[PDB]
Amino acid sequence: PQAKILSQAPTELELQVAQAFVELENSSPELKAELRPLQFKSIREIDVAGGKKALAIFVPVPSLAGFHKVQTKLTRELEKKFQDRHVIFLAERRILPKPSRTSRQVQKRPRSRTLTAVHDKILEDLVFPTEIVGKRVRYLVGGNKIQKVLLDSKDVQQIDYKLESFQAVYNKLTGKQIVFEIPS
Amino acid sequence: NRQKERLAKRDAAIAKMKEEAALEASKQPDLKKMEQESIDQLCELKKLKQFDIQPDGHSLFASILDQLKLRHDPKKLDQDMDVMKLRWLSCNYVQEHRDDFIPYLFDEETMKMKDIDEYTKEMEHTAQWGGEIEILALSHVFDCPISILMSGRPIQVYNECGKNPELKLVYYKHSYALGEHYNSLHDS
Amino acid sequence: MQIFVKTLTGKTITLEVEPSDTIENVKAKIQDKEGIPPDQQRLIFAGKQLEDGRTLSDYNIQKESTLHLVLRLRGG
Repeated sequence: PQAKILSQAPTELELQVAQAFVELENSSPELKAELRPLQFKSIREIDVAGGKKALAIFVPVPSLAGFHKVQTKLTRELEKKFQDRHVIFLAERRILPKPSRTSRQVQKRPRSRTLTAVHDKILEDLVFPTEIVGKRVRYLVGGNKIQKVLLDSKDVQQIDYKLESFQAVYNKLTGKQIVFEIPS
Repeated sequence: NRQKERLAKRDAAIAKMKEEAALEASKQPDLKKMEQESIDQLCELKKLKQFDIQPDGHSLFASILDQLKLRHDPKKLDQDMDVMKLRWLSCNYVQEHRDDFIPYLFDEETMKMKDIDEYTKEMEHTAQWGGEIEILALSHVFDCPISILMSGRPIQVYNECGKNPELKLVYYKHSYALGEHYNSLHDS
Repeated sequence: MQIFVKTLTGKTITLEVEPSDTIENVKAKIQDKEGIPPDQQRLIFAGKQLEDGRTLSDYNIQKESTLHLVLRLRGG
């Protein structure tokens, strides 16, 4: 059912993509039961400068390797199913606040739960089939910082049309501006 | 440690249910592999290699433009032409024959009589799938013949009276499980 | 009764049918005469799409009449 693929919060568009999920589940028996165990937490709409909106699908963190196995195929069907759309899968991670001097101690904060760690993780999770080969931060004279991300030149054909979508969703999620470059 | 036991229990449950539905997946047959094998047999018979095209539903215009660029001469071809320009040309050809496009815009599957101007505007200004009638009108306007080869179906030819060279493309319904997808074919 | 069907490619198919034949029967005849599947063809008569589970001549479809056959081919 569409309710099983949704984890907690039901709205209309996640019910629609859950119907698309079960329609891809019953068809294509070569990938059937590879996409069955996984559920997704939430859906987010991102507006980009190109005019084609972005589906940020937030999924549980321990299930992320299961999406990593079949991500290219289900993303291709998801671009086909929804016109003028770009689909991205992210893992909804927990950011724990930095303990100040006055605050009572709540255990020890793990280093995967810091803000910079989860920002680097979702930056990696934006560009899944490519691998990041380097990063830089431009500190401009006006005080603004623009982070430049270098992508490995292999198999960039999957994501080359979606780079400004990545910039828009990263600017919305983190409040930082990034520019992608492909060293050749 | 109750937490590691809970983690192992949920992992074992996920693996067991995955194997249980994998048995039913192995029980079910795959129309995608049969359609791919039939398309490979048809491409070996026609001696032309299929070229991959991009998803999101602009595959029809992009495949038609790629097959026209492969078919027509470089002097006749224009670099300014694009998929959006092809959709605009199809909309202009639909506006050229409004009466023929009006019966084509009404669809029995959609169960409503859509407007020809609204369908042309949706084809030109949005990423919806182009119709077969609009593709045939664009092929007649560009005078390039369109050859469509479908697995398990007879080969179709449209706008063969045009002076430009024939364009070969294949629309496969079972290759993508969500629906039909068009891929350009180039002579090898 | 003999009827004519105009296709999107331009070919005119002459179908020998009856005035009490179903739209699904006409689609099966078109499949046997041209190889086009019945799930991809749409029949239209006098600017109105023919619905399945209906007989001929209910919309004044007589002999030597011209209908339209439209292939969907929605591949994207």
